[PDB]
Amino acid sequence: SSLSLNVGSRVPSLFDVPGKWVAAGRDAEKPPPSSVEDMFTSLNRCIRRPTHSFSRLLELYLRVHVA
Amino acid sequence: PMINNAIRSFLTAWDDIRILSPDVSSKSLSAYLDSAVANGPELII
Repeated sequence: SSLSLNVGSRVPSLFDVPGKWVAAGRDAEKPPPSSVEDMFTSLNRCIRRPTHSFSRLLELYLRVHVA
Repeated sequence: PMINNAIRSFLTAWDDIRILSPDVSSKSLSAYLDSAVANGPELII
């Protein structure tokens, strides 16, 4: 906040590592049908959404014309 | 750009220290002077 460029941004601290390890244990666990349908509905909402812009890097990459 | 960040940091460095202060006015002059009134010996009895 003092340098004032980001807020809440992900920086790889060592408290991400128990979050990295424990989430690397439930990935092999079979998900419940509540989690699959929530993953499934988020697909169709992601496809049909009217966000017709790219990411803010590819929108900046396309200024560069290479030949 | 980057040098303006040192400007913005400095002018907000002193402003936060400045607003961390009691209010100065003529009311503080009378409030300080009230402390010198109550410690008065009665002589004219």
